[PDB]
Amino acid sequence: FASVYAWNRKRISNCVADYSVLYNSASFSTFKCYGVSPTKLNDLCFTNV
Amino acid sequence: SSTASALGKLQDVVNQNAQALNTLVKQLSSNFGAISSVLNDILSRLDPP
Repeated sequence: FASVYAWNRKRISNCVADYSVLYNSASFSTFKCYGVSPTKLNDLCFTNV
Repeated sequence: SSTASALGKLQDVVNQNAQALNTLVKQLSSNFGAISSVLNDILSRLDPP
């Protein structure tokens, strides 16, 4: 990963990604989300991320 | 038969009633300080707290 003043960007679209297999992973120090309940993430469609 | 605009009172009453009802139904889409102006999506995108 690059430095904070050169934080890396990437665009993501046209996928089929399941966040349940990603949410339950315990290898994360913190997984807190704003304005979106993680458990419902599987039932939404996004223009891009 | 020839000259119109003689029945102003009834037309004004009808116009006032229609205007009141139309603005009442218009007021339904206002944000009112929330994040979205629809009940179903905001219920399907968040948790109760």
